[PDB]
Amino acid sequence: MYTFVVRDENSSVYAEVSRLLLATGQWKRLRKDNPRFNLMLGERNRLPFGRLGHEPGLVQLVNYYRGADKLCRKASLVKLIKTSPELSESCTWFPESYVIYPTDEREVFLAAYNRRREGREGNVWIAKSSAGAGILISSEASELLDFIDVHVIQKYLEKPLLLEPGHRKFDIRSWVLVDHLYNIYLYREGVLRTSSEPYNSANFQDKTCHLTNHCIQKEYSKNYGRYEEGNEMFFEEFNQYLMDALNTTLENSILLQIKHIIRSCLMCIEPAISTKHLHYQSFQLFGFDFMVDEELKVWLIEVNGAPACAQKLYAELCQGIVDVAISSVFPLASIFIKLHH
Amino acid sequence: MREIVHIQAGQCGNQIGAKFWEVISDEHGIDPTGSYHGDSDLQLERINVYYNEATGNKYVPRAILVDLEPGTMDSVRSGPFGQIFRPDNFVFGQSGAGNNWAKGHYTEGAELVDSVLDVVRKESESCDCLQGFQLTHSLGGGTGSGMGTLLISKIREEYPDRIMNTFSVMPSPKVSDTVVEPYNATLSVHQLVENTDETYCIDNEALYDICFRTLKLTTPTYGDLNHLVSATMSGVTTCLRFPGQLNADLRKLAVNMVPFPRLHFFMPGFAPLTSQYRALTVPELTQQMFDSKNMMAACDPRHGRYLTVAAIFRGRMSMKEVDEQMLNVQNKNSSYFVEWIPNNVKTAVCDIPPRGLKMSATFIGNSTAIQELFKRISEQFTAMFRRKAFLHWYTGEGMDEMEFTEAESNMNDLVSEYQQYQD
Amino acid sequence: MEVIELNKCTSGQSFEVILKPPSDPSLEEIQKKLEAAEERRKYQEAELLKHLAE
Amino acid sequence: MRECISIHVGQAGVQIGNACWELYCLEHGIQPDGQMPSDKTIGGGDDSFNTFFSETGAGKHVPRAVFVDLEPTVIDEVRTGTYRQLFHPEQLITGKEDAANNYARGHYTIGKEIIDLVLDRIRKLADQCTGLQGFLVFHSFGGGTGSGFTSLLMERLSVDYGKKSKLEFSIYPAPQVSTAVVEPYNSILTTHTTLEHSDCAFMVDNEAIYDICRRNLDIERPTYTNLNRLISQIVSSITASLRFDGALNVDLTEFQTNLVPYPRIHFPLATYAPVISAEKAYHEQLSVAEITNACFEPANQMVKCDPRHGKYMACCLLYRGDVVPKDVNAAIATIKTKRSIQFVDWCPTGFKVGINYQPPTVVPGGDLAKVQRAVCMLSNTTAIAEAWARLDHKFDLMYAKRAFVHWYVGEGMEEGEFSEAREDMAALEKDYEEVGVD
Ligand SMILES: Nc1nc2c(ncn2[C@@H]2O[C@H](COP(=O)(O)OP(=O)(O)OP(=O)(O)O)[C@@H](O)[C@H]2O)c(=O)[nH]1
Ligand SMILES: Nc1ncnc2c1ncn2[C@@H]1O[C@H](COP(=O)(O)OP(=O)(O)CP(=O)(O)O)[C@@H](O)[C@H]1O
Ligand SMILES: Nc1nc2c(ncn2[C@@H]2O[C@H](COP(=O)(O)OP(=O)(O)O)[C@@H](O)[C@H]2O)c(=O)[nH]1
Ligand SMILES: [Ca+2]
Ligand SMILES: [Ca+2]
Ligand SMILES: [Ca+2]
Ligand SMILES: [Mg+2]
Ligand SMILES: [Mg+2]
Ligand SMILES: [Mg+2]
Repeated sequence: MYTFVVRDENSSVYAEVSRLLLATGQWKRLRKDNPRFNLMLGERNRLPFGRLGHEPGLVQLVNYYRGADKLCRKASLVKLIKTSPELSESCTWFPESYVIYPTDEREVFLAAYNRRREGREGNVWIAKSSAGAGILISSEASELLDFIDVHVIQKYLEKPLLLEPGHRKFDIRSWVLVDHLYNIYLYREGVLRTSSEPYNSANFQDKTCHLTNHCIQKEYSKNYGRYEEGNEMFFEEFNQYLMDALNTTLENSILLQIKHIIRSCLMCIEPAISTKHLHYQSFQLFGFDFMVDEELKVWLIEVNGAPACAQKLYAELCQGIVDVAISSVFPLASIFIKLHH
Repeated sequence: MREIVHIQAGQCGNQIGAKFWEVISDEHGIDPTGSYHGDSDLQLERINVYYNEATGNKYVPRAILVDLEPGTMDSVRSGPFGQIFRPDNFVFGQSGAGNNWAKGHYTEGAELVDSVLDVVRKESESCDCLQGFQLTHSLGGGTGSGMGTLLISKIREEYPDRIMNTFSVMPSPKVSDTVVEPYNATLSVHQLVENTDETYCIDNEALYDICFRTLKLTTPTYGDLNHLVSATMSGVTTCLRFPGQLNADLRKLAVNMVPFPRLHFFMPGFAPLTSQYRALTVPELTQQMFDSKNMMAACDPRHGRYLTVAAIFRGRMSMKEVDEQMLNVQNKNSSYFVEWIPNNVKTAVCDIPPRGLKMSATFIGNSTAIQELFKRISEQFTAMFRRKAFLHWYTGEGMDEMEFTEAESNMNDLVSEYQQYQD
Repeated sequence: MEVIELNKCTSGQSFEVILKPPSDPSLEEIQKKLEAAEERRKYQEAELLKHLAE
Repeated sequence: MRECISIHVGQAGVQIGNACWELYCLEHGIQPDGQMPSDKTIGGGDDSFNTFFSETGAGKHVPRAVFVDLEPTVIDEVRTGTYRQLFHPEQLITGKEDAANNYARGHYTIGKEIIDLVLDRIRKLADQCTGLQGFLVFHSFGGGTGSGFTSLLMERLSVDYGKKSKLEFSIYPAPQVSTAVVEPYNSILTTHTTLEHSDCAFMVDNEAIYDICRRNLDIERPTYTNLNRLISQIVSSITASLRFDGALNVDLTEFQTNLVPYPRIHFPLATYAPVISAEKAYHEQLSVAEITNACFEPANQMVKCDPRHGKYMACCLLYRGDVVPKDVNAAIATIKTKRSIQFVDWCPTGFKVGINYQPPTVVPGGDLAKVQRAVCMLSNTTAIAEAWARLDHKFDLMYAKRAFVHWYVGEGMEEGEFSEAREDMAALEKDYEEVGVD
């Protein structure tokens, strides 16, 4: 008989994991502030890691990796990619980005902006922050900085891969689970969050065709759900399209770069967040978001530390969390691809 | 040399107290004549907590025997270990108390209390470091209940900075001598709420049920009931009579067990309770120890919450496995332990087991479910008081109905206080 | 790494390694608090004895 | 040569002190009768070991120590123990009834009655010092005497010896061996009234020592003897520089200079390695790099916490045994690349190293095996604040209901001191987060 607590009522993923644990007849849910728990489904902000692993006779496990915010924050991610030799400034799968405060990189961001100005190359950039829904897509630097007045500005992928029919944009969300042993498990089932509006490179003011967000597409797009239900195209349909349209597979053209990017990011911070010899153990579910350009190159946009799953996949994924992440530590009485390292 | 002064008052107090000294005297190797004939120095290392060392290397119990009738005390002086008591420590009258709290507290008892205090003073004056006092008595009678609480009040006045500890037998209609027992118990409980630091609530109803249901005794006698109390008293005082770190004296016990001054009424439990040569594993001791059927208060712990718990394991056993099982009980049923008192369960171990057992476990719980015991008494009290039934026995001794109304309100207050900490 | 302040003796040696450069109450007051606490005790005891006297 | 006086308060401090002074004698070659054959200057001298020992005309080396307990059972064992001949009766001070795990009882009620006697016995040893550095105070957090009487002693010592330094060796409460539910109360009360008066405190969490004993020594149910022997090893590593020839941490002032740039933040984290069970005949002797790498494993720290999620303000390495500077720097280079070591911007990223060639001494028959080389790391990291958070949380849980508060109020202590002490701990936690977080 195992015990667990719930400290994030707004967690759609672990609300299902909690329901599954109880349905096993071998897990007992306690009060949120009862310390004698085996498993903590902790909160997102100010989770007290310092109070974990001090209960004699209790193997305690938490569903978050302390220090993983370095990877799941706009400015943190940029700083971690530029200042880490394992990733280096020469990182070829991350868009050229800069951190600007309303340290600061105002003079560095403009240096590369003038070089592209004279070069006549695509000089469209995007500025975003970790408190967004609000973003600004402009080709003039003066408008980007006046808008910010912490933020980060990176090159806007001007030539993205466009699905047909539709001539539209999209992004790929990958769910990755890391257990207490730091095994990297990539969920087989991904989702393409597509824009139902044709990509118009002339005007960036109308962000319905540029932002593939599920909320922005259901509020500012008239063709929501026209091509696929909920602007969500799963891997089966996307794979067949790439075979019919480009004579290639999702595994070869895209999935190899995604698996590479996932390893590199999680392997980089491993020494800083691993709980191998720690008095408590950690696991965490991550949400990676990629962009695919017209040349079938994959780019990393950001990593979400508290991601939500797709409706159809909630059941399968949540059951997989219990199997490899929870039951592996507390045994009772594959849908993942193990990224070895 | 933290000495404890023992007092036993009334029929029940002296019959239970006599068995207690018979039990612990055997554990420490002392014979009925006061001579030591043991085989372990652990028996003597703290023998002075309860015994005085006399001439010729004789150990004399630091006990004072009090009663308003000579009957029961003549039985003790003629009992097995009757010769071991200090003759000067027998203080008794001739009239009795007629199961009347007023007689023991205001009339008959008042005439005799000064004599008892003179004996207590003599015992305390020769104490190197007096911890306090422990009183055995019932609350249903007249002497132990009425005079016992009078003694406690006068002892506190003369020794305000000493711990007051009592073993108090609560009345039950199942094992009842007279109908006025709820009256006497209600009046005594208020005295205990104010003037004791630790009170082990021993319910004659629980003792009977255990003897009948568990021990399989069809016609339980008081002797059978006193076997349970005798073994329980030895268990709860193990940490006081043998070398140890946890709850080794009365004050440190009180500091660990009493988070609020008035909520100092404990539920004691004992394990095993066999009807007998089988070995009992550490997991088995722990489960029985926490099972309500082994509780002496007749209160369901699952109806309340544990403020604090003191566990004592006796015998040669895996102290590692003891830690494991104890942590297992708390972690398995953490909902029954208040979360605003972290680590409120303390566990001690004593190598010397009780007579006739390879290993045992004594449970001491401060549970809010003890309110069930006080509610029970309060209902029985009110059933008669609403008709002023049997009051003339008390008004004839000078008492006024107001004192009953106040005792009634004091009791219900205590019940309310327990209820506020159960939510 | 920079090693500095190397001191050696028969029983050992010490040194420093730099990986990177950077980027009371008086006795009177105490006596008052100690005696102030003893006063609150005496007051609490006197009240108890007054209660017992009633 | 400047003398140091050790003060052992309460059961924990007395028993730990008894273990340390036993270890000191084995290290300095002092027999149980106080004789020191290797000492050629009879009846005096200003050697390094004289900072902890005085010398009688008869050649006995008497520890500059004082034992204080409000109950005699613990100090009585020292009066009849193996090293009973070292101490004279004036050094052992005992009462009748202890503080009953009640801070207010040790500080106000009972402490007030014995504070002048202890100070008088301390003045005796001080009068025998040509140049007193200060004091090393051993005590527990949870005990009524260790917490209550210690804070009253630290208050007065600042009055009588204002210019002297004071270091603590404090035992953090752990439920696996604790004896009182109110130990969080006593811990926070004593930390509040002792903070201004302590220049540097080494916290030892019984939980960490307990697990190290079970994990690395194979002790199923460790005892105070097991814990104290391991603790005295750590203490010996920290005080060795005061007792032996050397140039690092040679006086008490240097401890504060090398480890405490921020006065309130004066709780360095101690890590020790290796801890090897003597119950195994052969064990691969660890190297300088291996034991140095172990200094960054939480499993070896005196307080379980994660220094990765904090910042360093200073870090010392105290080596004992076969260690040459070349190997230390080679081990630091490797560790610096693999480990996550972050210093505060206003502090240099470096390590003060100290090496004593005499390898660690183990009590004959104990549980710790002899090793060719050992290290104790003293790192002032903000991560140690995790221990304050744990303590403060339990305090908040009980104090919200005023549980057990009546025991303290009944001894003359006012309820306001509880919240006052808690607000002080709240400020302390805020200081740590400012320094070590962004
Ligand atoms: N490491 C270690 N901890 C100890 C030792 N003795 C007691 N403790 C711890 O100290 C705390 C209790 O404080 P004590 O030192 O025993 O109490 P005290 O200082 O004698 O004060 P009193 O309440 O008057 O007895 C508990 O948390 C124990 O775990 C010891 O020998 N070694
Ligand atoms: N450098 C870039 N090039 C092209 N498109 C970009 C881009 N950066 C962001 N976008 C677009 O912006 C959208 C959302 O951006 P982003 O992921 O940074 O914000 P967000 O954190 O609010 C969404 P989520 O938290 O669900 O991942 C993406 O769907 C992507 O299409
Ligand atoms: N357990 C137990 N209870 C007793 C014994 N004798 C009396 N009682 C209980 O005590 C109450 C009567 O009090 P008693 O001690 O006889 O009156 P007293 O002599 O005036 O103090 C009743 O509730 C009885 O059930 C006994 O030997 N054992
Ligand atoms: Ca008369
Ligand atoms: Ca000399
Ligand atoms: Ca000072
Ligand atoms: Mg986001
Ligand atoms: Mg009777
Ligand atoms: Mg003590």
